[PDB]
Formats: sequence, C-alpha cells, structure tokens
Amino acid sequence: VYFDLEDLGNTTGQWDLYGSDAPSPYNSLQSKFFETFAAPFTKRGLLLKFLILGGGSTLAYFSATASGDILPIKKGPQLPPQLGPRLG
Amino acid sequence: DIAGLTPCKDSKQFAKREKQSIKKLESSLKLYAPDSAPALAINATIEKTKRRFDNYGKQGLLCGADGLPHLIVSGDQRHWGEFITPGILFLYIAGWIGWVGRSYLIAIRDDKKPTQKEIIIDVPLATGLVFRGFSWPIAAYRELLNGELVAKDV
Amino acid sequence: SHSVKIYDTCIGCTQCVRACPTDVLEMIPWGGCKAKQIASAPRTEDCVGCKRCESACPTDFLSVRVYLWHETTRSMGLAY
Amino acid sequence: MRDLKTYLSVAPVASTLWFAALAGLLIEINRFFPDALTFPFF
Amino acid sequence: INLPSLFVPLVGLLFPAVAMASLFLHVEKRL
Amino acid sequence: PEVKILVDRDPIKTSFEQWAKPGHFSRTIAKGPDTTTWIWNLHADAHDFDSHTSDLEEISRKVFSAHFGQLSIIFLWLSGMYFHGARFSNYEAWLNDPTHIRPSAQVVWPIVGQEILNGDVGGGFRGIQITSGFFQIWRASGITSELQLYCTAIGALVFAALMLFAGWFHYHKAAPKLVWFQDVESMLNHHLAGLLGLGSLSWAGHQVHVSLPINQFLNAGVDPKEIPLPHEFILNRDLLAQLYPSFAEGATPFFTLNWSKYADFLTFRGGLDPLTGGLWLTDIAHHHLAIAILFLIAGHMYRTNWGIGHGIKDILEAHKGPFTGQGHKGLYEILTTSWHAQLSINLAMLGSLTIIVAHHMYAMPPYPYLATDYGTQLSLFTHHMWIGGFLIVGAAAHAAIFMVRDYDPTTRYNDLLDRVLRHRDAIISHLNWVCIFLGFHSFGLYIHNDTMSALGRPQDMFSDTAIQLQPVFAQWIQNTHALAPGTTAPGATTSTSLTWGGGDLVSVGGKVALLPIPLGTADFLVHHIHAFTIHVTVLILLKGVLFARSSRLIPDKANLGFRFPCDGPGRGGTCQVSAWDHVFLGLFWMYNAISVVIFHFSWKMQSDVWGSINDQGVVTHITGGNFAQSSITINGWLRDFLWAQASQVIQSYGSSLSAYGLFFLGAHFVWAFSLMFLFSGRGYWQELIESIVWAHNKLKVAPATQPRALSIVQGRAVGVTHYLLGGIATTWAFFLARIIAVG
Amino acid sequence: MFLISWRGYWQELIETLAWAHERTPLANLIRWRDKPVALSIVQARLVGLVHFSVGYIFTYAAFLIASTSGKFG
Amino acid sequence: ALRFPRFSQGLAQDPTTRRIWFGIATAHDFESHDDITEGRLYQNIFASHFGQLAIIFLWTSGNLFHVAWQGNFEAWVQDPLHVRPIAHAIWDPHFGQPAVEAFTRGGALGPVNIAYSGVYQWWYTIGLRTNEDLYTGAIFLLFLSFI
Ligand code: CLA
Ligand code: CLA
Ligand code: CLA
Ligand code: CLA
Ligand SMILES: CCCCCCCCCCCCCCCC(=O)OC[C@H](COP(=O)(O)OC[C@@H](O)CO)OC(=O)CCCCCCCCCCCCCCC
Ligand code: SF4
Repeated sequence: VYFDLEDLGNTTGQWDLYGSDAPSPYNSLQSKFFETFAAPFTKRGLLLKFLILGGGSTLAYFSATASGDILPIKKGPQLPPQLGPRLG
Repeated sequence: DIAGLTPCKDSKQFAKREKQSIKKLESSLKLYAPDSAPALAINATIEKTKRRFDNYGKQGLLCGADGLPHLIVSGDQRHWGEFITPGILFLYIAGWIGWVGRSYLIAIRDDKKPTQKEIIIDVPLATGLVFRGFSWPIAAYRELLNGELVAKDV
Repeated sequence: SHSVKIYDTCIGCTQCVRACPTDVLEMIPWGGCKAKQIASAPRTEDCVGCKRCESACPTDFLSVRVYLWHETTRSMGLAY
Repeated sequence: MRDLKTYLSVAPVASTLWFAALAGLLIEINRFFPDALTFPFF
Repeated sequence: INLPSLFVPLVGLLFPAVAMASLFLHVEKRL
Repeated sequence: PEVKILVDRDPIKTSFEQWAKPGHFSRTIAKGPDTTTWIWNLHADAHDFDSHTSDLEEISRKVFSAHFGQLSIIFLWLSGMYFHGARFSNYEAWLNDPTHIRPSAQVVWPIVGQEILNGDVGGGFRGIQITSGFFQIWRASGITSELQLYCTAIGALVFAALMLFAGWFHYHKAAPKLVWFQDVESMLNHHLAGLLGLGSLSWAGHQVHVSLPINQFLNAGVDPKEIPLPHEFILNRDLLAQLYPSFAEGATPFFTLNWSKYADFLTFRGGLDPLTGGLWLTDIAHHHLAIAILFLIAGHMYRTNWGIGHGIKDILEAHKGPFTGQGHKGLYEILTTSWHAQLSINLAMLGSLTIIVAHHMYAMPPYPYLATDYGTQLSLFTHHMWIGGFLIVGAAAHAAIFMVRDYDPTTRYNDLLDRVLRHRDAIISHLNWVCIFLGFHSFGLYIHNDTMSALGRPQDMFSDTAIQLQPVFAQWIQNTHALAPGTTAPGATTSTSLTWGGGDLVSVGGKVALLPIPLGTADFLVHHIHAFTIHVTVLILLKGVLFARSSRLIPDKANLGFRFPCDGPGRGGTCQVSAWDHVFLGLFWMYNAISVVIFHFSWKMQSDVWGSINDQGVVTHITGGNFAQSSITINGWLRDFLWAQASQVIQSYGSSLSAYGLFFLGAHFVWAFSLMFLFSGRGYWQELIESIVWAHNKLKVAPATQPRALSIVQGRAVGVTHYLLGGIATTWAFFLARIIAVG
Repeated sequence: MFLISWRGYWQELIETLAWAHERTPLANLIRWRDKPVALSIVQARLVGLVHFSVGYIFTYAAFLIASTSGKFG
Repeated sequence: ALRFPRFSQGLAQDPTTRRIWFGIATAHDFESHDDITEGRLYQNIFASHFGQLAIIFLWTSGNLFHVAWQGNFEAWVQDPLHVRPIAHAIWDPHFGQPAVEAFTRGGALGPVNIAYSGVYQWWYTIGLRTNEDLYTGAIFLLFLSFI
C-alpha cells in the first residue's frame, strides 16, 4: 500500500536519492577565503552585463590586434595573380 | 525547301550515314567464318539497312544538316503519309476500341450484379459486340443526332 | 480543448459513445427519433481529438463532428 | 469444365491472352514491314 | 584599424549571442 | 508421447468451383466487390493464412504445401539455367580457353534491331555475357559436355513436377495433423544429421570421384573432350591411382585408422591454387568430410523415442539466475505455437548467414577462374548483400506480428520477455544515444575533412598524411593471421586467405587474383560509418517491435492491429505509430546501409586489389590506388567514384552494353516516380477522381465498380516498393556496365 | 526525412528521451520549461518542402555559375 | 496574453514547444489574431508595406556602398571586356593561405568575390562613372530608407 492522501510527495515519489545533508567538509579557512573573494560576481544582472561586455571587449581587442603568424587572412597574398579564362 | 530541308536522295549527309553504318557492320563481320551463322546474321542486318535507307529515299522524306529524316505535320499535301493518314487510321481504331467498350458497359448495366460482369467478362457477349466498332462512326453520328450519346440531365 | 458537436440528424445508434477512448460522449433522452436517444458531449476538456467517433457514425453526412482547437496537456496526450 | 471456362474469363487471364495475341500481331507486322516512318501507299 | 577585422566578428559572434539570450529570456517569460 | 506419423485422408477436394469465386478464403472478400479497393485487398491478404482462420492445424497444412510449391518453382528455374547452358551458350569454347572467352548463355531474336544486344563474347558466338558465375560452378563440378547439362535440365524438370505433385498430395489427400508438426526434436535430429550431414557427405563423395580427377586432368592441359568420362574413374580404378597413389589401398586405411595414407587428396594447405586462382580442391573435399562428421554427430542430441537425448524444455528450464528471474521457462510453449516467432528467428539467422557468405566468398574464392572474373565477383558480393539485408528486415516484421497477434501472458508467460517489456524505455534511450554519438564521430569527420580540404588546410585533415586514425586492432589481428601457419597452426602451410598478408600475391592470365589488403585511416572511417548505419537500422526496427502493443501516447495500440494508418490527427497527430510503419521506415535505412557497403567494397577492390600484373611483376590497379587519399572526403566520393565510373554506362548507346544504358535511365525514372506516392496523400487523389468520374458519367460510360483512391497503407507500400526498385536497379546497371566494360 | 517519415514515430521517440533525461543524475537538476513534442503534421510538411526547395536552388545555382564561369564562354 | 505570443491566446496557453514554433509562423496573418477589426487589419498592412519599402532601399544602399568601398568599378569602366567586377571583400578567419591566394583576383589586394548581379553594366549604362557617384547614391538611399 503506497497511497496516502495526507502525504502526497511520498505517493508520487519526491525523494532526493543522492543528496547528503551532511556538514561542510571544506574547513572554514578554505571556505572563508572563497566566499570572501568570490562575492562580487554573484548578482544576476551584474554578472550577465559584465560577462557580455567583457567578452565583447576581449574579442574586439584580440581581433583588431592579432598578428600574421596567427591568421593567413591577415598576411595577405604573396603571389602574382592569374588571369581568368579570358579576363583578369 | 520547306523549312530549309533538302530531299534525302539529294542529301550527302544522308548517304554518309548510310555507308558509315554499313561498313561499321561489315567491320564487325570480318570474323567467326565467312559462312558461319553469325556471319549470316550480320549479312542479313546489312541488307536490312540498305533496304531501310533506300525506302526512305523513295518515299520523298526531308533531311536536315544532321542528315536524319524530319517530319512536316502542317497539312501540306506532299506529306500526308507522315502524319495525317496514319492519324486518321489511329482515330478510327481508337474510336473502335472505345465504342465497343462503351456498348459493352451499357449492355451489362441493367444486370442484378453488374460488378460480377466487370471482373469476370461475358465473352460471348463481347464476341457479339466486337464487330460494331467496324461502323462506329456512322452509329456514333446517328447517336449524336438522336440525342442518344450524351446522358441527359447530368 | 477541442470542440465536439452533435447534429439533429442523429439516429441514436450509440456507436460514437462506445468508441471514445477518453469518455467524452454520453447518451441522453430525446423525442426526435425512433430510439428516443441522442448523443451529447459533456466532457470536452478531455478530448484527445482522435476522431474515432466520426469513423463510427453511419449517417450521411456525419451527425457528430470534431473541430480541433486550442491544445493543452490533456489534449496532447502527454504523460510527462 | 464450365467452372474452367468462367475462370479463364477472369480479368487477369483475359487481359494476358488479349495482349499476348496483340503482341504477336504487331510483332509479325513489324517483321514483315520493318522500319516504317510513313504510310507509303496512298 | 582594419575595418572588417572588427565588424565581421561582432556581427558574426556577439550580435547573435546577445540576440539569442535576449529572445530566450523574452520568449520564456510569463507576464 | 512417442513419435509417429499422423495424417488425415481427403481433407479438401480438388475442384474448380472455388477458382471462379474470387476471394473464397476470406468471408469479407467472398461477398464480392462494390469498389475497386476490393481488388487490392484480395491480393494483400492472399497468404495471410492465420487471418483467414483460427485453427492452427489448417495454417500448418497450408504452410507445408505452400513450401512444396516454392520448391517446385525453384526447380523449374534451375531447369531453365541448365537448359540454357546446354542449348544457347558458348560453354564448351570457354572451357577450352577460360581467360579469354567472356561466358554467355542468352541470345535474342532479331525483331526490331535488338540483335545488337548479341555481342561478341568470343568463341564464334554472339550473345549476352552472364554474371551469375555458372560456368565456374560447372567446371568445378566436372561437367565437360553439353549432354550433361541437358541431362541435368531434364532431371530438374522431373523434380519440379514431383514437388508440385507432393504439394497437391499433402494438402488434398494426406494432410498431417498438428501433433506431427509440433514435434521439434525429431525435426531437428533429421535436419542436422539427415539433411546437412548426409548432404555434405554425399557431396564430398562426388568431389572425391569426379571433380578432383577431372579438374586434375583439366589443369594438366588435356583437351576437354579427350578426358575420360567420370564413370570410367569409377569402373577402372588404376586411372584414379595414377593421379593419387592412395587410391590403391582403397579403404583399408580408413579402417586400419592410418588416415595418414590419405594425405594424397585430403590436405590442409590453405591459400589459393596458383593455376586457377581458387581454393585447393583437396582442401574442400577434406572440409566437407569434416563438416559431415560434425553434423552427423550433432543430429543425435535430442530425445525422440528411446530415452537417450536431451529435452529442450529441460535445457531451457535449467537456465536462470539472479538477474533474470525465471528466464527461459515458457519459451518451448511459445516456439511451438506461433509460426511468426519461428519465422523471425529463422529470417534473422538466414540474413546474417547470407552476408557472411558474401564476405567469405570474396575473400577465399571457392571456384576456379572466379577470382579473375571481376564482373562475377562484384555481382555475387552485391546480390548476396542485398538478399541478407532484406531477410534481416523481414525478421523484424514478423517479430512485430508475433507481439501484436500472439503474445499472451495470460496463457503463455515467459519471464525474459516480460522483463524486457518492463525496461524498454531505458533500452531505447541508450540505443538512441549511441546512434547519435556514432553519427557525430563518423560522418562528422567527413564533414571536417571536406571543409579543411576546401579551406586550403590539408595538414588539418583526418588522413594518413596529416592526422592518422590507424585501426590498430584490425592490423594486429591480420598480423596474427599472417604468422598463424606454423606457430598457432603448425598443420597449415599457407594462411587461410591472401588478404591477411605474408607478402604472397596470386596472378592468373596476367590478372591479379589476390594479395594482402592494406588497412589505413580511410578503412577506419568507412567502418565507423558502417557501425553507424547498422545501429540506426536496429534502433528503428527494435523500437517498432518493443512498442507494438502499447505506448505512453496510445495505451491500447494492440487493439488497432499490426498494419493501420494512424489513430487520427489528435494527440498532436499519430501518423505511422503501427509496427508496419516501422518496418516501412527501416527498409529505407537498410537500403542506405547496404548501398554504402557495396560502394565501399567496389571502390576498394579496384583501387588496391584488382588490376593487371606484368611479367616483370609491377601491378597496375584498375583505378590508380586513389582510395587511400580520395575516400576521406565526400567530394572524392562524388568525383572519383560516381562521376568517373558512370562513363561506361553513359557511353553504351550503340554497343552491346546499350541495354544497361536504357536500364540506368529507366531506373532513375522509376525512383523519381515513387516520390509522388511517398510525398502525397489520398484525399487529393479521391477528390480528383470525383471529377474524372463525373466526366465518364456524362457519357453513360461510367463503371459499376466505383473507382477509389488507394489506401493510406497501400500508398506507403507502393511508394517504398518503387523507391527500392528504382535505386537498386540504377546501381545494378551502373555496376554491370562499368565492370564489363573495363577488363 | 521530414517528407517521408511522419509524426507518430518521432513523438514516441521523444517520450523515451524525456524519461531518460528525467532519470539521470546531475542532469535532472536542470528542468526544461516547455515539454518537448514532435513537430506538427502541417509543420512537418512545410519544413520538408522548405529544405527540398532550398537544396534545389542552391545546388542548381552552384552548378550553373561554376560551369559558365569556368569556361567564361 | 501574459506570454509570447500576444496576438494568440490559444497558443499562449500551450505548454509544449509547439507554442514557440507556431508563434513565429502566424505573426503576419493578421485576420487570425485576437480582437482583430477591419481598421486594425488595414492599418497594420499599411505600416507593413512601409517597412518593406525601407528594407528594399537599405538593401540597394548596401550594394552601392560596398562596390564603391571594396570594389572594382573604376578599373572596370576603362575596359569592360577585360576585367572582372568585384562584389565585396572576404574576411574569414578559417581561411588557409592557399585559399587566400586563390580568391585574390580582379586586381584587388586580397580575397574578394566576383559579382554576377550585373550592376556594373546597369550603372555604367545609366551614367555612373566614378566611386563618388556610387557613394552619393548610397547615402541618398539611406535617407530614403529612413523616410
Ligand atoms: C496551327 C495552325 C494551323 C492549322 C489549324 C492548320 C490546318 C490545316 N492546314 Mg495548315 N499551315 C499552317 C498552319 C495551320 N494549318 C502554317 C503555319 C503553314 C505554313 C507552313 C501551313 C500550310 C499549309 C498548307 C500548304 C496546307 C495546309 C493545309 C491545312 C488543312 C489540312 C488538313 C485537312 O486537309 O483537313 C483534314 C483532312 C481530312 C481528309 C479530313 C478527315 C478527318 C476526319 C473527318 C476526322 C476523323 C474523326 C473520326 C475518325 C470520325 C468522326 C466521328 C464523328 C462522327 C464523331 C488544315 C485544315 C492543307 C490544305 O489546304 O488542306 C486542303 C494544305 O495544303 N496548311
Ligand atoms: C542590407 C545591406 C547590406 C548587406 C547585405 C551587407 C553585408 C555585409 N557587410 Mg555591410 N554595410 C551596409 C549594408 C550591408 N552590408 C551599410 C548600409 C553600411 C554603412 C554604409 C555597411 C557597412 C559595412 C562595413 C564597415 C563592413 C560591412 C561588412 C559586411 C560584410 C560582413 C558581414 C557583416 O559584418 O555584416 C555587416 C556589418 C555591419 C556593421 C553593417 C552595419 C550597417 C548596416 C546598415 C546594418 C543593418 C542591420 C539592420 C538593423 C538589419 C536590416 C535587416 C536585414 C538586413 C536582415 C557583409 C557581406 C564588413 C565587411 O566588409 O566584411 C568584409 C565590414 O566591416 N558593412
Ligand atoms: C532425412 C530426413 C529429412 C530430410 C532430408 C528433410 C528435408 C527437408 N525438409 Mg523435412 N522433416 C523431416 C525430415 C527430413 N526433412 C521430419 C522427420 C519432419 C517432422 C516429422 C520434417 C518436417 C519438415 C517440415 C515442416 C518442413 C520440412 C521441410 C524440408 C525441406 C527444407 C528446405 C530445404 O532445405 O530444401 C532443400 C531441397 C532439396 C534438398 C531438394 C531435394 C528434395 C529431397 C527429395 C527431399 C526428400 C526428403 C524427404 C524426407 C523424402 C520423404 C518423402 C517420401 C515419403 C517419398 C527439405 C528438403 C520444409 C518443406 O517441407 O519444404 C517443402 C518444411 O516446411 N521438413
Ligand atoms: C520466408 C520469407 C517470408 C514469408 C514466408 C513471409 C510471409 C508473409 N508475410 Mg512477409 N516479409 C518478408 C519475408 C517473408 N514473409 C521479408 C523479407 C520482408 C521484408 C520486406 C517481409 C515483410 C512483410 C510485411 C511488411 C508484411 C509481411 C506480411 C506477410 C504475410 C502476408 C504476405 C502476403 O501475402 O502479402 C501479399 C504479397 C504481395 C502483394 C506481393 C507483393 C509484390 C512486391 C511488392 C513486388 C516486388 C517486386 C518484384 C520483386 C520485382 C518487380 C517485378 C515487376 C517489375 C514486374 C505472410 C504470412 C504481411 C502481414 O500482414 O503479415 C501478417 C505484412 O504486411 N511481410
Ligand atoms: C528596418 C526595420 C525593419 C522593420 C520594418 C517594419 C516595421 C514597420 C511596420 C510595423 C508595424 C507594427 C504593427 C503593430 C504591431 C505592434 O507593434 O504591436 C505590439 C505587439 C503587440 O501585438 P498586438 O496585440 O498589437 O497584435 C495584433 C497583431 O494582429 C498586429 O500585427 O507587441 C510586440 O511588439 C511583440 C514584439 C515581437 C517582436 C518579434 C520580433 C520579430 C523580428 C523581426 C521584426 C521585423 C524586423 C524585420 C527585419 C527583417
Ligand atoms: S489521416 Fe493521414 S494525415 Fe491524418 S492523422 Fe491519419 S495518417 Fe496523419
């Protein structure tokens, strides 16, 4: 018998099968450090606008100032061009 | 001439094609024996080729720069053998078939189980009906004047 | 929810109610036919729209009609 | 025997025979008057 | 200072990025 | 309990009355037609025996006699083959010089100019070059005159009449009852030990007395007319002892157990015969002897009537463990009451067997002068691959039929079937995933390669020159197969095939019979493509079988049958939920997989195997060896395979290969014609037929059997039938024209 | 594909996939907001036809331009 | 409403992915939207026409600007039969060096496309001769798009 109108979640199976609920295994000197230094990146609108505009900044930057060893599109042609079937 | 086409008797290209095909055949021939059955077959084909080209020469067909025969269907009278008289033959035979079929359909339409005579033919009945197509034109004419060909009120 | 409508040409054969897989239809009393019966569709919020009822109706033209309309969870037949 | 006469008039057999005869007729015509492009008679 | 060196990237990379996040947030929003 | 013959007398009476009443078998068809739909149903349900009736006895009687009819047909086809070899062929001249005369056993009448199809096949003869490989069989048989071919044609005709009479007899006069059919132990004992054991024993006998000596004489150079007749070898034995001294002791060894003294003609050589490019006949006879012994022993496993033996029920009930509950208990009751379960298992095994036959016959050529006849080899591999694929797909069809019409946990419960049914969701989930992953990592590599080759970046490709993906295990295994003779097989001289390696190359008439086949990055890519296609086909067919009875979408699907169009447009739309539609979809994917298999084999053989060798010993392959570097992109398949090899067939007009040029185009047409049935639906067609019917009614010429548009399922079936015919025939014409033209 | 395969097959496949996802660890911490479903019938016809004619135009354009431009004559 | 799409309430209450698809493919069928009048339909269509006009002007603006900027026109006017007209430049970071060399033609200083729309012949036929005419026209088209 697995039907109980009082408790519905046990009848429809709302368990956490792998959760733990044990205390923290990262002793506080380590946790202390992280939750001090990693706080300013924890607001939704803040993080999103910052990530978008910073990624765009780095992309426009590294795109405008990439060197020839990287991108053959930058090194240009190095040969005299052919003529077409008639034209050229 | 008509549309610039000159006669196959006077066409040099028509001749060239004939002799090219003939001696290609005869190059394929020079083998197997001078009398074996393959040789006899190949010689029969050669003679048939000559007959074909000469018949197209006799019948006054028109040739172009390709060297092949062309067809004039405009109504000109020098060329009725090309389209109009075989066309009359076709229209006659086709009407024959269709007329016999419609008269069979009509003959069986009053049966209690008409579909039984559609998937299993009544051969003596059809045998009596086949030869009315011989005069299907006159019958169809007097059936049109009768108000009898077109189902009224459809 | 789809729409299901019953028209007065119904002969009250009940074949449509027997066919519904979600129990949309029902027979109700009437006076317009030899059977004194007519179909009704009281539970159209459960109709999946299979038209299994229309395949069963014998009148010409149909006496039950299914008009597909806005879709929901029950209408789409989703078990998740 | 009557049942056989009926069966022989069922649609597939009847059409098979009709077209085999027609095929023989056209084949023999073309074997006698080969390579016809026109009506060369009148 | 190369002009396509800037416009091709951002129209090709960041324009669709911002527009896809934009339209996702809009289209899954219940008012 | 015991096993015996059980038969009824005169169950049905021979009569013509049922011929004149179309659709006697089904009550619905018997009533007669109102619409044209009738005519279609009449043919679709003609052999659906277990739907015409409910009685198992009647279904089994019908099945037995139908099998006799099929065997009679096969005998008639064999009779035709032998008669045509005897009467309209150049077999004797080919027997005289096999590496110059190309075989031909069909001539055409000179009717409308078609005699051009009678081409110069050599030997003073003009006809159609055949590719079934029958001359090779007849030479390996010892046949040397056309009188023997006549004799076998007559014998086959007699056997066909005999089969037809037995088919009539076992249905109308002496029809066995259900208990006779349901005895599977005696049946297996007979087919294992009687059909397969005695069969290969008798055949080993014929090879020891006819094929071996006549082929010894033929390979010695003797004129095929001055060779003694086979029966002489049996009357006079000194003839045999001249070629094989061991035939002087004559069965004394076989009893004195000194089988060593037969090493004359029962060998274990391995490799090919360097004179004819085939397997040693002294190996094949010994093989058949061993196989006959094995089968004759294996046909004594099951208990019939004398206690000793094995009960199948006992074996099945004994097997079970802690993961499978009670498994195998209840399969004997199932496998003896449904014909569809049996048919599914049998079709699966026979299809797999046909594919294995294709591989083994290319890799270790059995007949003499077959390896250098390239057209026959291509034809045989391709034919048998197609047959195997089709049979495997039918296996799925009949598993689905069993699940819909026969599975019944109320009276025949099996545990394993129930458990698979209870986790089908996880099954289909994992198979779906692995097909997606396999498709990304094989076709994706091709797309990467095409894009890197078009972007002028060939050093970033997946190839032998830039980024290597060597199949280490395949190379390791064929290296083990190379070192096998002498180390793990001390009794063998050469290894099983020449594809394994060892540096041995066999030539015949200046042509290459066999040599070691090299495996490289391209082989790795092609094989993973193959794994991908097979996994997808399996997904479709197994999804069709496992969900044939019910789903989360349609929870009572078994009540709608096995072949139904849909369950209406509701629930979102439920077109093609039936299992028949899954078979219909799996046919396209089987076509895809087999087509890629035969393209891979055809290009690889020409590129690295076939060709011509010079007296100095420099092999020139048909294609230049471009498979290693052009097969890795899609553009190389379109350019170097399709465009470059279609030249032979698009240039055959005017030659004796022009029939292939006509069939190329006809097959393209039929393929494109099927798309009309596949892309449309019957509502449009019935509404158009309405107006056409009006026009006929206007002239009192309208038919009484009302014309309808085809069924929904019939539309799908016509579509897939024409699609498969068009595609396969296109490849048929392409292959045959190409291979016949170059050589 | 969209023109020969129709909807029911795909809808059943998708139900299987939804089960698979909801049952797997560390990935069921993510929840879609629209229940996935196969495409519609009319929608499938439209999408198939669009792919068909896009392919049509693109292949013919590529061939026409490359075979005239290659000869330039 | 309270969800995309606004014009259809029946689609907005659809909890499956269908809602999104059909939301896009019904957006310009104004007669099928909730609370549609005759005036709303006509006025919507009028504004839509104006939008399409702006679109066309911006597209032809783009063509003019781009062959005036990355183009070939001036050299083409000197010898229409012996030079290939340029459409625009190629900038693609997935290019390798040989492709870079392969697409550099028409006298350009880097990879380009050859035009086949025929606009050099048409503009040459009606009067435009130097790059300033093409720039002029492009700016005027931008103006007409805005209007
Ligand atoms: C597309 C336009 C067109 C059309 C419609 C025609 C039509 C015709 N042209 Mg013409 N022509 C054309 C363009 C055209 N031409 C052009 C552009 C040129 C310049 C090259 C010519 C040059 C040209 C020439 C030089 C001649 C014609 C002639 C003719 C007539 C020949 C056919 C005939 O004699 O009747 C038909 C012939 C019959 C014997 C009639 C029998 C048909 C039967 C009755 C019908 C069969 C029905 C069925 C079997 C039985 C009935 C059953 C019923 C009771 C239900 C014909 C009416 C010829 C002419 O003047 O005619 C004398 C002619 O000399 N044309
Ligand atoms: C519809 C006309 C049109 C079209 C089809 C193109 C197409 C192209 N442009 Mg161009 N452009 C145009 C108008 C157009 N442009 C106009 C009017 C100007 C100002 C005079 C420019 C200025 C411009 C520059 C400076 C560059 C390009 C570049 C490019 C190429 C790279 C792709 C890209 O980065 O997008 C275009 C990038 C832009 C910044 C264009 C912005 C200006 C237009 C008006 C944006 C229009 C967007 C609009 C809101 C949406 C309209 C709807 C419809 C087009 C879908 C590409 C082939 C790059 C190139 O040459 O590649 C090698 C390059 O760097 N364009
Ligand atoms: C040594 C005994 C023996 C042999 C040789 C065979 C052989 C065969 N059986 Mg069979 N069977 C046997 C015993 C045997 N059976 C027993 C004891 C039972 C159960 C009591 C069955 C029940 C059975 C069934 C239900 C079926 C077969 C079938 C077949 C055919 C399988 C298809 C095939 O491979 O064709 C190979 C073709 C050839 C080898 C050509 C040569 C044919 C020879 C002449 C066969 C003759 C063998 C036969 C037993 C002769 C007895 C008849 C005699 C009284 C006159 C095959 C010829 C299938 C069938 O009947 O197809 C018609 C099938 O449906 N068998
Ligand atoms: C030992 C082999 C075998 C056997 C005995 C059966 C037996 C049976 N099958 Mg089955 N099947 C098989 C193999 C086999 N199948 C294979 C290999 C496949 C995969 C394709 C299938 C797939 C399949 C399906 C999908 C179905 C069956 C069905 C059936 C049942 C009815 C068949 C029928 O009468 O339809 C009538 C037969 C025809 C109408 C003939 C069809 C003609 C084809 C389409 C043309 C082929 C073209 C030809 C080869 C070349 C062209 C010639 C032309 C140009 C002139 C029957 C019990 C049906 C069933 O309902 O089961 C209960 C069912 O629907 N089978
Ligand atoms: C260069 C710019 C190109 C756009 C020019 C066209 C705009 C001028 C005419 C518009 C008339 C507006 C009519 C009132 C319509 C109106 O403004 O009503 C406001 C609308 C509410 O809809 P309603 O309740 O009015 O619906 C009634 C409808 O029947 C009327 O269409 O809310 C929205 O804005 C939804 C936004 C979805 C936006 C979807 C994104 C679509 C992307 C592309 C959009 C066009 C870009 C084309 C570029 C390729
Ligand atoms: S009738 Fe055709 S389109 Fe409609 S649901 Fe059935 S299969 Fe699909």
